[PDB]
Parts: sequence; C-alpha cells; structure tokens
Amino acid sequence: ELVMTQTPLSLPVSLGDQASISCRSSQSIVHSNGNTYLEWYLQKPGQSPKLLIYKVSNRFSGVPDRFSGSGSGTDFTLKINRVEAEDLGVYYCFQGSHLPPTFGGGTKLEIKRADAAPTVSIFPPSSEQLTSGGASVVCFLNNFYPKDINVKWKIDGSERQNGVLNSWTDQDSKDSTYSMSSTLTLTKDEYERHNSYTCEATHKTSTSPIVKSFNRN
Amino acid sequence: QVQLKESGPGLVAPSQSLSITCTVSGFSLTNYGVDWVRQPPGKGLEWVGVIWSGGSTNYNSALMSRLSISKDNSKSQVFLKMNSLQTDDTAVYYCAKHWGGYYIPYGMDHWGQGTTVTVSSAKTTPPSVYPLAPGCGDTTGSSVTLGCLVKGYFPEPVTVTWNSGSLSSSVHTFPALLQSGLYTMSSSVTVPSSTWPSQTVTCSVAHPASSTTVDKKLEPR
Ligand SMILES: [Zn+2]
Ligand SMILES: [Zn+2]
Ligand SMILES: [Zn+2]
Ligand SMILES: [Zn+2]
Ligand SMILES: [Zn+2]
Ligand SMILES: [Zn+2]
Ligand SMILES: [Zn+2]
Repeated sequence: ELVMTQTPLSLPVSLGDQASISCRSSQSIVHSNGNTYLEWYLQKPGQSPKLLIYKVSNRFSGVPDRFSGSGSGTDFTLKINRVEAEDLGVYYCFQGSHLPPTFGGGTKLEIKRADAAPTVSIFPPSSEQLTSGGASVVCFLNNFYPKDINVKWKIDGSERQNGVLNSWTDQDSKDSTYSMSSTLTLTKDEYERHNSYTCEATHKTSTSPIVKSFNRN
Repeated sequence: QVQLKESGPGLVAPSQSLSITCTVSGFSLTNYGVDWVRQPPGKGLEWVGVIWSGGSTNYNSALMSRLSISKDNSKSQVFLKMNSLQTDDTAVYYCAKHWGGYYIPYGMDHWGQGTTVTVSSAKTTPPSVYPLAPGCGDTTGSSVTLGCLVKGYFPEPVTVTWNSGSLSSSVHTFPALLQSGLYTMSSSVTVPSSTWPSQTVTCSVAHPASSTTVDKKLEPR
C-alpha cells in the first residue's frame, strides 16, 4: 500500500548531456534505524531488469560513476551524466524496506535528435487476403522523430476511423528514430466498392501532411 | 557463475492454475532469498512475492490470496503457484535473487530471462501471412519498402526473417496488437530499388507455438 510515483514518464535527453529522474514515496521511506532501502533498476528493451543503485546512493558493481542517486525521506533522484546509447530503457525506483516492496511506474529515457520526416508507403490488400474475405490496407511510416504523429485514413476523400490499428516501434538504438505502422481493415465487399485509399501523416516536421495513395484501378 | 531460469506453461485458460518453476544455478537457496516480479504487456514492473532462505514467504497486496510460493532446496528450484487466474495475470514472470543474504535485501542481484504467460480462452492458431507490395502506380527511386502482414495468430509471438537474415538492413518489426481475440503484427524491410523486383525477397514467418513456418515471395502487382 506504499505508492512510489516517478516523474517524468518519459525523459528526452541529448546524447552526452545529463539526465535527471525523480521518485517520490507516498510515505516517508526512512527506517527509524536511520537506514533507507531504495534501489534503482534499469530495463533495456527486450531485457531483464538490472540493479544500478541500491541504498539511495550506492552504485552496484560494474555500474559507471556517471550514474548517481540522491534523496531524503520522500524525495529521491537518479542522475545520469553523459548519456550514451547504452543508457536507453526504462528506469524503476524500488522500495523494499516497507512490506510489500513496490516499484515506481517507470521512466522511459528517450534520446533527443534532430526532427526527421517519415518515409510513408501505402500497400493495397494482397489478393490472397481478398480471397479470404478480409482486406487490410497498410501504411508504414518509417524513421521519424519525434514520436507524436498523426495518421489519417481516407476512402475516396472521406475520413475513416473505424478499424484502424496503429503500432509504434521502440526507439531505434542506431539512429534514434521511431517507425509506426497503421492498418485499415475492411471486408472485401466494403473494400471493392471504393476507388481511392489514402494515408495521411501529420508530423511536426511539416504543417503539410505527407500523403500516399492508390486507386484500385 | 550465477544463473536463474524460469520455465512456464506459456498459455493458460482464464480460471485454471499457473505454475512456474525457477531453477537456480551457481548459489544455494539456503543462503539467499528469491523474489518473483512480473510485468504485464507494456506496463511497469510489479513485485509479486518473496521466499526467504529460511522458508517463509511474503506476497504482494493485490495478489496475496491467490499466490503460493514454495521451494525445493535439494533441487535448487523455486515454485510459484497462482489460483483462479485472471486475464490481467498476463505478464512476463521473472525470478530474482536477493543480493543481501540477510533478512533485509540491499537489492535484487541477478534476474532470470523471464517467461511469458498468456491467460485466455483462445486456441493455438497459425498465422495468415500476406505480402505487402507496392502498387504498380507509384514508382519511387533510391530504395523500396516492402512488408509482410502477419494476421490472426495466437499465441505470441512470431519471428519474421527476411532473406535468411541477409537483411537486417532496415527491418522494422511492429509489435503485435490484439484483434478479434487474435494477434496481428507487421514487418517491413527497405532494400535498394535496383535489387527489387530484380532480385528475390522473401519473408519467413515462424510461429513456434503452432509449429508453422510460412514463406511469402514478394512480387509486384
Ligand atoms: Zn525497520
Ligand atoms: Zn569517476
Ligand atoms: Zn512501514
Ligand atoms: Zn529504422
Ligand atoms: Zn466510394
Ligand atoms: Zn525481495
Ligand atoms: Zn553477482
């Protein structure tokens, strides 16, 4: 019943700059034995969590000194200096003193880079899907930054919201960009009664949307 | 060398029981305590419970009435039982050892690789694979993006391989979403446009769970 609240949820930072993550406990964490059991874990994409800092301020073995933790009774901070590519993932504060142990909600460390417009490509339904009864029109928006982006689906110039599914990748470790995939699913019968299908991506790199389309003809 | 390794069922029906064994290597269960931690798809970590080297246990507030954690010291194995499973219980389950060998852990030392547990009433279904190929109406220049749409499978996950791995050259793997009770993902690959359709491009879709491999040649039109 001891809630740890981490801020911010997502922290954009430039490569080589300094990152600063804070954790607050709903209740003071100090044991009347002076001791205070707060640890910070890092979970890299696709990996198990690993211990960075174990007693508010102690570095675990193998952890570079550019990682440092501080804090008092309810207020704790993790600081990351000279942020590298290896530093990316989700950070979790953890408290075990007070039963039950509890994690904070996690902070995603995001690498800041130059804005980058997406490369968009639309794909009409394959004929083998059409055979099956369904028809999914697909749009890939590859390699953009930042993460917010708007996909608008159009059918003969009319907007469609129903049956859209969107899926983002985690940040690429090499170029630091995101990609996302948008899929409009109709029935074959629905699909065959219209001419144009249009993918429109709005992104801060332009006030002009990027538009890709095809005609069934 | 200290190791932790979870084995689980994978898929379980939404009122049955879950039993996960964590086998331990490189240290004794009479010296250290072992934590179980879970993480639901796209959510933060949750502490589930602990078994102390002594043999006593503590459970997470929310789950405490469905949980039991046992242990066989001789066999170096730690067991997590969980009754009356909910759809919510879908998570990757990790075991971790305490770095403090005494009754106040300084932290969680090493972790297992984790094991996926999926809780539902859907059944193993191989995926449908559909090629994603440009319309013959929009010629680009430098490079060409192609895709494979992997739809209607269960359970997670699939792996999409392109040209026997010869292409990691911009593969983008879009995480699966849930659709009509089944998963869908998509994968894209970008290649020099002088090598497609000139040269052959194939996506190979492995679904270990159903024991199916599906290949799709990507062809124009
Ligand atoms: Zn105390
Ligand atoms: Zn130093
Ligand atoms: Zn207390
Ligand atoms: Zn990319
Ligand atoms: Zn129409
Ligand atoms: Zn513990
Ligand atoms: Zn160790």
